[PDB]
Amino acid sequence: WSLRWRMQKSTTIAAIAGCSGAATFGGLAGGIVGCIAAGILAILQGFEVNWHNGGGGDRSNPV
Amino acid sequence: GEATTIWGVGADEAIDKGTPSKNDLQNMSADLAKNGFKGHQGVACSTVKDGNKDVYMIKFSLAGGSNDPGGSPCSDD
Repeated sequence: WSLRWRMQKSTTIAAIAGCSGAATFGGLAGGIVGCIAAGILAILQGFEVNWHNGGGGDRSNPV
Repeated sequence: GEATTIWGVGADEAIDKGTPSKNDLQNMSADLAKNGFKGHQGVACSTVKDGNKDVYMIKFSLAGGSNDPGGSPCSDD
């Protein structure tokens, strides 16, 4: 399984709130990057029901 | 900071009854966060794949607005 991605819009805006449980997997040092990874992970897990049974939607996660 | 939420706007490409292991989901997640977003606000277009099969399309949005950006999913098949 893999995620093929491209940045549609890239910025240098670092104004992102901190979070609880910043990810430490895949060599992440927690922090803001870990907050983003934990957010992506939750969204991917949520979408499993939609590839299993079809459908779309908008899913969110605190970052 | 200003951004407090990340959003995923998705649509199904193909039905796939399989499920990626935690190890795979973590690798997907870390790659995008570290090499795509790079700790900054932005928009990513993506496709979840199961081997060579294109399964799901997701537009990932990280912006100042905490509100649902809506719009359409975008992909990277």
